[PDB]
Amino acid sequence: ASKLRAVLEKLKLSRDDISTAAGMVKGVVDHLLLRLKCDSAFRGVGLLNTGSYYEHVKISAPNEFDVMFKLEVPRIQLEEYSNTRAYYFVKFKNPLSQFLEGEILSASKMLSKFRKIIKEEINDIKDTDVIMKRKRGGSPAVTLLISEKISVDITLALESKSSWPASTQEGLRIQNWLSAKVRKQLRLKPFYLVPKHAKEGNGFQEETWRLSFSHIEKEILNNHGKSKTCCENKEEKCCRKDCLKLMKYLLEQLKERFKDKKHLDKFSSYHVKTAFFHVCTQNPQDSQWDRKDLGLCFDNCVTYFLQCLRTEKLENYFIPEFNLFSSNLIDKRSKEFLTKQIEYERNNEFPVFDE
Ligand SMILES: Cc1oncc1/C(O)=C(\C#N)C(=O)Nc1ncc(S(C)(=O)=O)c(-c2cccc(F)c2)n1
Ligand SMILES: Nc1ncnc2c1ncn2[C@@H]1O[C@H](COP(=O)(O)OP(=O)(O)OP(=O)(O)O)[C@@H](O)[C@H]1O
Ligand SMILES: [Mg+2]
Ligand SMILES: [Mg+2]
Ligand SMILES: [Zn+2]
Repeated sequence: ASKLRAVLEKLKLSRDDISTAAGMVKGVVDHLLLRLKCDSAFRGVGLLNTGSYYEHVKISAPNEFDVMFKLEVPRIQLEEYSNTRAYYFVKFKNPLSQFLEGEILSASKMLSKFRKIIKEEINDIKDTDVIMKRKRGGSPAVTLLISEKISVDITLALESKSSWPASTQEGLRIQNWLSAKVRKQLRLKPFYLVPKHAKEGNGFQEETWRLSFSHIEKEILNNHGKSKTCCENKEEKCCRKDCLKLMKYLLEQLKERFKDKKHLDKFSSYHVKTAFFHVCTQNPQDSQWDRKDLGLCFDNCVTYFLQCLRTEKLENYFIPEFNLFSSNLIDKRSKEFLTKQIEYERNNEFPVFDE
């Protein structure tokens, strides 16, 4: 109650920091898109603004932005990699011919050239401080740092206007919440492939791409009620986004405190975002998200997330047979360790939230 409202107040973004950040990001991004379009392989590239900033669920500071540089590949032919449900080979039924490795459009080759053109172009921005960060972790994105403060993740994304792959057939269970008619409209939209590679033993299948529905996630978060006027009037202010912000802060704070020995490195904000969409499906009515039930609604989010950890099950919201919490990705010790830390916080009314 009083305690969670105080935390939400602290996580609010300053209008002044938003104004300055948005100006700086949009200028660097609009420039790189202009420049990339001069390469014959990237002529049709377009921008999509995605992730927590554009979903209005970014917490603490506007210091991390996400953008997709999307490219329509017509006549695209997909082959699921090794029953992974989320990872695919891309084949054709000319423009990208330089990135072919046999019949296969190589994600690694396309990503290397994308990164190379961006790296060359930022070095000829003279008006503004822009560096590229080192290639770190499993991200499909190239990461920039603007004026030593603002991180920008830019992912290449192939756009397919074809029907979503079969692995999404039982995904996006929004019928009871956002309606069947909305599920149908959303599935008529394109889907994206980003250069995140399937695991292969010690290594990776450097050719493979992964499905992305970041654009659908944004549409859902910014149009998130059963009521079309959800959060447009002081009588319909739900706590859905407040719950997701508090879950993000719970995870960020535990990861910071356990930095000494880094037990929580496999966990990411996308784990709490996925878990949150599942609680939305379970609790489809706006009356299950009344501002006056914030503490209960937060508890619903914490308890589902604890069940996900204990059961080692957290389905991708779009691809049900893709388990983000399988032992292939996160070891059992790491899940039991996060379970123990979140139980403690739940049992002591979230001391990690004091200061
Ligand atoms: C940029 C951008 O714009 N739209 C989407 C988009 C975007 O990042 C993705 C898309 N589509 C995407 O898939 N990112 C992603 N995927 C896997 C992973 S991990 C934890 O490695 O498995 C990560 C990731 C890696 C390190 C830190 C971190 F915080 C996240 N990031
Ligand atoms: N493992 C993943 N699988 C699928 N999509 C992912 C994955 N990780 C990130 N994404 C997509 O990329 C977007 C940007 O990811 P990022 O890590 O920046 O998180 P975010 O949602 O922006 O939240 P924050 O940046 O505040 O932690 C996500 O919102 C999601 O659409
Ligand atoms: Mg982000
Ligand atoms: Mg990011
Ligand atoms: Zn609302």
